[PDB]
Amino acid sequence: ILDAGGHNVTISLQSRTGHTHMPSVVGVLVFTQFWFWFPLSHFLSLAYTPTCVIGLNKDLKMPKVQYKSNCKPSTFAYPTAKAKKKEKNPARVMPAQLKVLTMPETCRYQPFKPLSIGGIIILKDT
Amino acid sequence: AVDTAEQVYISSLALLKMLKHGRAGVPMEVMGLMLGEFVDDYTVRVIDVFAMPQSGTGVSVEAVDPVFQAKMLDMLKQTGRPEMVVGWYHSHPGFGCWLSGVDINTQQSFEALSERAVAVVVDPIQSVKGKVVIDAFRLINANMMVLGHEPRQTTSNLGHLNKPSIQALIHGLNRHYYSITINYRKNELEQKMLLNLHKKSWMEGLTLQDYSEHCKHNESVVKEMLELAKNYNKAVEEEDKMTPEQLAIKNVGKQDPKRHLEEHVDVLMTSNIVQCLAAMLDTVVFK
Amino acid sequence: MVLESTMVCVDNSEYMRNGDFLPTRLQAQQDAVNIVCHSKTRSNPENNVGLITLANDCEVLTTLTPDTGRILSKLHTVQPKGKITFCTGIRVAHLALKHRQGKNHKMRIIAFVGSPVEDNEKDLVKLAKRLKKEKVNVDIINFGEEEVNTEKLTAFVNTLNGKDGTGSHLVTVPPGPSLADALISSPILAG
Ligand SMILES: [Zn+2]
Repeated sequence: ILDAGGHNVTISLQSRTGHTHMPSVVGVLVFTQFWFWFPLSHFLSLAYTPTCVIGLNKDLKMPKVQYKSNCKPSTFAYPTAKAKKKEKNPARVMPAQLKVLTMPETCRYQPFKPLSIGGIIILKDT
Repeated sequence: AVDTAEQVYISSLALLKMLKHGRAGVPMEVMGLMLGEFVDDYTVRVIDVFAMPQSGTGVSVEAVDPVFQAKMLDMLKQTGRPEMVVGWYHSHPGFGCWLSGVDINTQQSFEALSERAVAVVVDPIQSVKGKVVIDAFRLINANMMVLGHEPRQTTSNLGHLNKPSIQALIHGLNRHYYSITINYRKNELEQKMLLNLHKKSWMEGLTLQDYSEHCKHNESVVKEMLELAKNYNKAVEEEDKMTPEQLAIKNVGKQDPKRHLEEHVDVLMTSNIVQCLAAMLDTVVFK
Repeated sequence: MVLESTMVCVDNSEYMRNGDFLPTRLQAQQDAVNIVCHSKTRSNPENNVGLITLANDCEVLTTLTPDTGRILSKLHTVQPKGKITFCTGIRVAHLALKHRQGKNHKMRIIAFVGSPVEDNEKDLVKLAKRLKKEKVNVDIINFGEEEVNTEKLTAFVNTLNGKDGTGSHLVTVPPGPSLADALISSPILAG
């Protein structure tokens, strides 16, 4: 559980938009009792959802972008000046570290939409 | 070969013949036989239970009478359902219902003939009401010493069967033997009527008579036990008025309370029987 | 051997107590029970044969069993006084045939009618079509005094079965003095 997805992903039953995630709830409720049916422990893999910041600008093209996070490196430890992240393979991120991060000011590619949560978002060429 | 978690589906008629055949022999241990059908490895059912006669050899593999088995199965053939035999059982009223040396001495014969032949033991002594009691036993194969001795899979009924861990001398048989789970299948209509059958005790005999017998006595000589209850009023409450003063001396609770609580509140619940059933007189006497 | 259960019916009607069949119909039908129980014994060991009293109240004192010993005991001191009753006499043995444990035995009834019966033709034809639905084959042997060349009983056996059904045969006592053994000599060789 704690290491699920190499610590990069976790279970999320509630999206930021306010809608519940059906396969995660369905995954964990069938996962409730593993004693009767042992393979029910595999159904929890559906409950795993990726938590990452995806810097994909659009389509197939992958820009190179690094932006700063204000949290200390102690929060970045996954067993300061600026964080080093993708540049979209995206990079893992904590839901608590998504509010402190800021879009790059001096980079050529800047998001048109205000950046708040992670996932895949638009990145506009400036 | 293949081993999976086992469950014994039992019929109430089987359990009835179990404890009935075990109660009539107390203290002496009796010998029965289990009847049912083998559906598969991971599930088993006992749909009937019949009793073997007691002989001079005692409880032994020779105590089973072959001509009794031939005539019983013939009597089962004229009976509605002539199902095939499965396993054996013997009661142990005098002790903690553990398998003895003769029990395994007949177990290699029952495992010879029948593939499974689950051994069941039952005793009346342990609990008078609220426990399944009984017991369960199955002989593990000594030829399995090569491979591992620790199945099954789907540990649900297994890990829940082991608890309490059943003492020491009983789980001293957990080496070379293992228990098996028992569940009560419904058959809800018969279970419900037989539920009310014993409820006739604490409810009423007919659900009418016994508390119309409470309308027979009905305060009658029932004030005599109220006079003894009001003697329990005087007795218990004359030492109950000594308690709160002593509480002020010792400062305060000695933990305690003496209890010396409730009690005659129930006598006032019989006063609810007084007011109700006597208020029925206005309905009885008038029309 | 052939699989079936034969139910023999003695005639307890008051007209069966006369000694016209030597020495007496009591011992005559007793020998008739002797020859049917020993023939079915020589036929198949699995055949179980009980007895039924047709006249007055119908009660089977001997549960259906292959051993005829208890049947031979009931042949004595049977006290066969009463009025013959037909319609119930076949159905009472039919209920005794539905109590058989094994279902592989065919239903077979043998009865003796030695007395004139008041049974209407509508009752015997209702039992005839009822036995047609129940497949029961009944072989009756008429003893005693009755209507000369019995018709309603012959029409009862005729209309009882058909195609083939091989079958129900009726043996009527000939109008002449003869021993009971000579009357049962024909059915034992051929039905
Ligand atoms: Zn014993």
